[PDB]
Amino acid sequence: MSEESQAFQRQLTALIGYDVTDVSNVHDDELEFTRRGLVTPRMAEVASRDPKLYAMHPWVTSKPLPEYLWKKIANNCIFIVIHRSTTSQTIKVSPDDTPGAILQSFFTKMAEQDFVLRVCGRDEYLVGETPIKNFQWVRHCLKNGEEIHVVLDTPPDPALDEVRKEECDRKFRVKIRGIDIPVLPRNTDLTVFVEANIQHGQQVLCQRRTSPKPFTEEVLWNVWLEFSIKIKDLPKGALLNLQIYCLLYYVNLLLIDHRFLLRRGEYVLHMWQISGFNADKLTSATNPDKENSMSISILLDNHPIARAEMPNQLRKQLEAIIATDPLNPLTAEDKELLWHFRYESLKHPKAYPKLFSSVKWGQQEIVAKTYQLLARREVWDQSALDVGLTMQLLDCNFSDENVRAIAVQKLESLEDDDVLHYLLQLVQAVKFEPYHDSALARFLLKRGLRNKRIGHFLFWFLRSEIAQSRHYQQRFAVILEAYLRGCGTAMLHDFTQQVQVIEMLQKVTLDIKSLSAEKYDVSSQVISQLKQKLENLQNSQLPESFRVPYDPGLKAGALAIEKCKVMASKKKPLWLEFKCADPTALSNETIGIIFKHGDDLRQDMLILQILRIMESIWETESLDLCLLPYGCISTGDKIGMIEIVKDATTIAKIQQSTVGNTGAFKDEVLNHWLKEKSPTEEKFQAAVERFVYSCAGYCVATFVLGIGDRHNDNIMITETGNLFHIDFGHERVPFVLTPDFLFVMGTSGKKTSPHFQKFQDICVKAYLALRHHTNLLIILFSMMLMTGMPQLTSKEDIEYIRDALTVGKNEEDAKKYFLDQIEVCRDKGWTVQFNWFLHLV
Ligand SMILES: CS(=O)(=O)N1CCN(Cc2cc3nc(-c4cccc(CO)c4)nc(N4CCOCC4)c3s2)CC1
Repeated sequence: MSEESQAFQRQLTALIGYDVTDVSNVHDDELEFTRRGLVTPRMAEVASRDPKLYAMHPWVTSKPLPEYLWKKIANNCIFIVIHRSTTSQTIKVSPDDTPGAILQSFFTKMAEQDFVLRVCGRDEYLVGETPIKNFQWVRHCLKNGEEIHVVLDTPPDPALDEVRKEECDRKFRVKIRGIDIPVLPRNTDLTVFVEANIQHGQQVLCQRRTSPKPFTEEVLWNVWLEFSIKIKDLPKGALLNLQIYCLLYYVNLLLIDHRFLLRRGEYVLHMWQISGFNADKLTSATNPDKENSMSISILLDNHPIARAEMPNQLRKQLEAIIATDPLNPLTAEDKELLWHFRYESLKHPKAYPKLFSSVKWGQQEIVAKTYQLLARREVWDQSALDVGLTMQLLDCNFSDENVRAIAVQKLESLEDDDVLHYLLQLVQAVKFEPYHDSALARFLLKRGLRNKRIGHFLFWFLRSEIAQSRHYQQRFAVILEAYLRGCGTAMLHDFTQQVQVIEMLQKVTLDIKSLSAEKYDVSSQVISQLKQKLENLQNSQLPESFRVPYDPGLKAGALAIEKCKVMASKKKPLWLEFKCADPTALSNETIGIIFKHGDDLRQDMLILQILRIMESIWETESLDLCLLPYGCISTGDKIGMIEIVKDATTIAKIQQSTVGNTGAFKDEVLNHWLKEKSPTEEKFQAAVERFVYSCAGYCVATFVLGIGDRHNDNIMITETGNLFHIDFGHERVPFVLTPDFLFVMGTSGKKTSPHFQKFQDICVKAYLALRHHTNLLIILFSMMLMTGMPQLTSKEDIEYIRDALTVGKNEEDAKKYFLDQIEVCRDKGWTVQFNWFLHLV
């Protein structure tokens, strides 16, 4: 290698937070073979990307402008405001105009074309052949009552993005030699055995057990477990899953390796413990903690895989199976039906997930017939893209690489607008891949190299997982390293700045927790220590400026130390505020960020992103629900950052006004609060209208996800009427519609009014509109639980969103379901709100 060629790698190791060159925790060479594998997909994407459009990364959509934004143009004329140091003219522009064309109506409208329209305040450009209607920044301004302010400066140089030069019919059998752990102690002595499973996509093909033996710190069986499955009948992606019961430990081993070879030889595998189903259970990884883990010891000593029309009455039996939801379990009779009529099931793309479940993967001849099936893929290829259907095929139920590859194909037709909607969940879906190198891993590599925005979020998603998941940190680390070797030095410099900042502040965050009592109030001495510490960073430590991880447009600047504080409450988070580092910004307002150790922010990332998916769904049906799904990025273990929505107060603090007698509650307070923060009555009626959409928006979304039983403390509202929930980390009421919310709507329990008629309307409008995407939400929710929670019931927890999206029902019945739910919040009123307080003391 070279001298500075190793300084590059230690730069990579610091942005990843993991050493990919390490081999202390591998029993073969898959990860290093996957570093080499991905060089090609990287150099292909890097080489065929437009340098100019990659530097400016225009954020752009092909979808139609919604109905609720075409009304904000009653005139077919939109207002842009081009700038230059001081002076700045206003240019009249029809929505169908184009970046090039609105420089033609500027220079010619005065009485050389190597200038560019950058946005005031941000690293966001309006460029490339697209209508201004079809730029996201523009749509964001039209949606807010804001006006499009734009500065005119020289394009960023592609030079700064330059990437550096790179560099048998025998049955299967396994001897369980024995297990071994340095120290086990609990209290009483029990017995112990080892269970061995040939597993393919959460489907046991075959299972044998050892005799039991007394659980000493070394148990030796020296026993062959002879299976029934033949070596030829083993499918690629099958896992030998070794588990210990007395269920205390587990570990997996791909029986067929990344090079198609059958697995052979001696293996001492270090095992994962079970904390007192999920995606950690499927991992080919081994416990890196060698000094404290249990270890199994085994031996393989066993290469491979080298007309007629239906009676109308069965067809209806088959169609009814195909109509059902992704969780409705398939009977043996259902599966045999799907499979006997493979070719008719193949005419329906929605049948695919259920059809490839009906395959017996533990038979060689039937897999080979399945590959014959996939070969004539004329209807699947021609069909319209279904994201939920595609996602279904990338979940834990499918480990066949070609089943999974036909799904990733469908994804390649997604534009960047849609990739960013599902990026986090596609990254979590890499946990379900049997092999480190996979079509999905390379799809993400490709899409983040092609677009800096996707590239940026791909970084923080991968880095989130690497930092807090031993089960998948090695794999993701190899994926991330591939990305950082191709994103170009402009972005590598950007990431280095961000990683430096957030490691400075998480230092300050955890150092502040300790000094303050476990819980009581805030020391005067602690507010002194926070100021001193941030004045000691501000000077000779902190970057002049850093990109805001959750909003990569905004470049934060120096700290506004006067407005920074420790937060009086839940695990001493840092309320930090920053100056904006761009001097063409049209505002003196600060970038607010909270830094919190304590809560599992991965869970918030996940709920917030589903919230953004529900916003885009409502886009397809001309509905806006005013949701404020703010930025939140997990950066490590029970730690991360959060976006501070400006001018927002907690609904509980609005009721603490005076006294707040450990739980006094009063109906009319919210409405009076909304009129104080309104200078006019005109802006107050604009706030109530905002509260009707926002309250309705979080009401529906929260019922669907089953996170609607919440304290007033975890629900906020802006000075301008926009309600929103916060903090999604882990008698009943389906959602929060307290009597105070209804008094804004002009209704005090068991009555109706014009504003409440609007709310009821908007709710069912939103509830029916989400049900048109039932399969999407069921499958995202199911995946959310598997990759983003503790241990869960792979039937029972998911079954909520079935009953909540009232599956199998007609539209009328559904409207009734949700309207009953409103009348449960109006029957109980303050009962459940009051109930928080009572438990405590
Ligand atoms: C005395 S005090 O210190 O001045 N004071 C007391 C009252 N609080 C209330 C708040 C609590 C809270 N919690 C989270 C949070 C917590 C965990 C996870 C998540 C992520 O989903 C968000 N996020 C918040 N946001 C700030 C506004 O923008 C939205 C985010 C808030 S605001 C302000 C601080």
